[PDB]
Amino acid sequence: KELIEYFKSQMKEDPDMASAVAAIRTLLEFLKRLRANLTSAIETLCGVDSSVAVSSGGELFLRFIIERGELFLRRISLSRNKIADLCHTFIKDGATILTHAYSRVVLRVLEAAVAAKKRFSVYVTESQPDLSGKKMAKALCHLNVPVTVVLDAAVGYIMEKADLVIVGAEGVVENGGIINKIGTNQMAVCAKAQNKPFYVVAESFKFVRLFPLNQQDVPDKFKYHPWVDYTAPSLITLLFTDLGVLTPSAVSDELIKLYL
Amino acid sequence: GSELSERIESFVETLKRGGGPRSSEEMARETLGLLRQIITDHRWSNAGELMELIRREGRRMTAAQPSETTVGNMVRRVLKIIREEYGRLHGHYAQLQSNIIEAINELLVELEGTMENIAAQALEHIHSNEVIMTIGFSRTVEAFLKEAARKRKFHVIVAECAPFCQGHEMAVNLSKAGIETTVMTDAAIFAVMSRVNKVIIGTKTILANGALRAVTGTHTLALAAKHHSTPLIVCAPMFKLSPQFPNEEDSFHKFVAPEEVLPFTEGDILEKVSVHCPVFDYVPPELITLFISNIGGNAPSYIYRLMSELYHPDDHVL
Amino acid sequence: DYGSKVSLFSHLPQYSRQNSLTQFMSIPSSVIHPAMVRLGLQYSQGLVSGSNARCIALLRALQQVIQDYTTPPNEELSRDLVNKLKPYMSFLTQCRPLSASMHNAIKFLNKEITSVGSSKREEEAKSELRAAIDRYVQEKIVLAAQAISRFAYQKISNGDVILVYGCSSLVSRILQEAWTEGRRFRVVVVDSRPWLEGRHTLRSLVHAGVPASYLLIPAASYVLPEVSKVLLGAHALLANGSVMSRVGTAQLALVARAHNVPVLVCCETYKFCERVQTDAFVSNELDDPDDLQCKRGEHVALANWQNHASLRLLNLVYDVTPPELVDLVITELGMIPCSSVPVVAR
Repeated sequence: KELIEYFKSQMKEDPDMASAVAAIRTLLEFLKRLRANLTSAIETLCGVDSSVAVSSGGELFLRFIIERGELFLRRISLSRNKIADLCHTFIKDGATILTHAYSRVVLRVLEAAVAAKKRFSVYVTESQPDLSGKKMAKALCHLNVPVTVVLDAAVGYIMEKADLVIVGAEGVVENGGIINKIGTNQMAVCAKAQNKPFYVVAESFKFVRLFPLNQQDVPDKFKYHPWVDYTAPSLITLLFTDLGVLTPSAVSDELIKLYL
Repeated sequence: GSELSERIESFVETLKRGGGPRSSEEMARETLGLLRQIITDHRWSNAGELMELIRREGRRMTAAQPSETTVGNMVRRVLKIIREEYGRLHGHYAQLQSNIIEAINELLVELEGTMENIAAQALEHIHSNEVIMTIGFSRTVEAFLKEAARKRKFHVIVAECAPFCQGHEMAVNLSKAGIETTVMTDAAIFAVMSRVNKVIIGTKTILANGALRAVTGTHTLALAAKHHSTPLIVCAPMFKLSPQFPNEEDSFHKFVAPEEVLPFTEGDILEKVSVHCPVFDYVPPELITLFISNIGGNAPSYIYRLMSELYHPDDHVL
Repeated sequence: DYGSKVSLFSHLPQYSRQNSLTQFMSIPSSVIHPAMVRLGLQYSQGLVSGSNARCIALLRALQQVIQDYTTPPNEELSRDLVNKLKPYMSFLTQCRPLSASMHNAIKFLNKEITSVGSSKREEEAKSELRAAIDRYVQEKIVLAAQAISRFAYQKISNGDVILVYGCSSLVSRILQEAWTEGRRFRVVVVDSRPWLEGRHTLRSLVHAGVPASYLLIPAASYVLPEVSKVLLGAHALLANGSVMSRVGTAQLALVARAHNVPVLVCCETYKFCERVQTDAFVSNELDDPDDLQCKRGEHVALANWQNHASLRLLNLVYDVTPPELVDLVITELGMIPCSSVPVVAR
């Protein structure tokens, strides 16, 4: 299209951002050079990059919005630091961390914990569909952390050796659940069956107007061998966002206040 | 002032050494009076100076003893009141103090009569010939139970505490009320958890996720209640609300001398045996049914709504 | 009271359908307005049973009374209207216990009356009172139902199997609107003795072309595995998040949870109550025990149940539903979790 070149260039240039961040950059960089065309750009960006984060970021930008556009990304730049500072406290010395996929937010949380003079072990899931657990392990090993990689089928075998579970989230729904990698629901079920804490770390621009009841309520445009799944809010212990620590039952009020 | 400094030092020393007043309401009243005295006889012109002085004093008092939370709650409420008064007067640097004194008086008159409001709801929750199970000594729970005994007759089961048998005083106080109570050891909590229809217990503080920090052994009672599906309802005042999460502080259960558990005259084996005597336990919010407050019974999932209006989020760190 | 009640329900009244109190009343009633006595007779006879229908009838009777009301000399309308309406409410409660909707309506009417200006003319007071009542009825029933139906339409897909219980004017409207929009599905109707109110909605669905099935509540476990979604109505919303509805609802939700079936509850914002309840014993309504008699075979087993001193008949009507068994609650403002109704209601 007329913006896919910018989208691909932005994805290639800097690796720190996310798909939603890249969509936001494309949007406010094309803003200078309106509702209908902005909505069309958001729709085509979501069609090219099938992820709820891109749609959430585009909708939040459209609601928030030239002088007012800088505040959104200036805030979300330090939102990750705020979330890491809030979340690094909950890690104790000698604990075992169980991660599933590769996400920069939990990497920042773990690096803040290790900078706070703490020692812990990390278990990562290899992420069979697209190998990302190996990438996360290779990016975390040079932090002087004893990180090991396990199989997707070994989640239920290492559950008894883990003290707490920390995973990311690509989107938060009204009832308080999350939309994460396909192998996240089984990990949450296993953690619940063994009374293991389940901590979810996510930002504020990943809120969607979705109220799924099961795995069939997720829209087909987001799952596409599905790529994502739905996690019940009853299997989540706590949520760490830039708006402070939130209980699963308190996500609905914050979503209502944020105006999706 | 010299009097202010000496009063602050005396309060800090008496809180750190062995604690102040036994009842939480008296501690809250003393803290509010100390904060009002600090606000009144001090030199300041901008609200920021008063806010930072109050924050420093609250930090010192909290560092004196982390087990208690009433002082921190009072400091947070005073800071929220000061912020709201500044916002009202600005949205004012010489008459705002009168507003602080008026608001402190309003908080005091709302606070000291909390027990009457808590006990005015015993009829709807206690019925005739209903077994009630409780553990420890709680003034609020005692007032809740003794207020409904005039109209209805029921049975109360009291569980003692192994380190300090403070439940026997509650048992005898309820027995001298025409209530027909009974007492037993801590090892029979699950054994008699069959004919109990309702469980009412107190707490020291309420966490930000609806969790509780009650006396030791309450976790077992909550687990037994969940296993037998008997509802567990806790009546606590509004000043026991702490806007904090259990972030692995490891100071949740304060430890005392092992003399209460194992006598010093045991012999030479004391050099090898390691004895721990915790006094508090952690109760997850999933084992709580209802929370009695001055605004009526609230679900354990409604604590964040009260926290959003009680304490400013910028003062959560203090 | 009629008959002998059980020990657990000795604090609740138990009336009879034939013990009408209009016999000891003047035919041209003057102490009680004819509209109120007619409404009480209809309530006792069971002519009106819907939760919204009773409130609509009560508000219509109140409007009729206000229309033909004159102000007493040297007495303000706002200071005496409530005192005059109080005996009417007491008589209506004596005829049949009120519901949450009626309580909310009378509370709103009292608030409106107390706010009437003293200098306002009596005819103006009556006209504005009638207009306010009509606007309240509109915005609280016919504007809320459309929003609830629109919100629930997004949760209905082709091939779904929806299970309903009892009779509800809101669930039926949602189902008919969904069928008219273009959705293709089938409904399951569950009934319980002795009201058997689900036959009304079964007939309504049949005449609308929507396929339906009929079975009793003891056999709900046999049909739940093939049921995709469960739609239930609500009579009142409590302050602790629990839902008060027909007595056959809590066990249905429990069995649905045991079968891993989502449970949806639809209710309006005007049915919220500032009350906390845990069991159906502290607050309930007892109906006529004689309705439990059944014509099975050639005789009735409970024809002379009163002749036995140790025989008791219990006729629970309402019950409470814990929030743990409710997944989604749909109101007129949007879809919300069951554990978040006090935030939006107040």
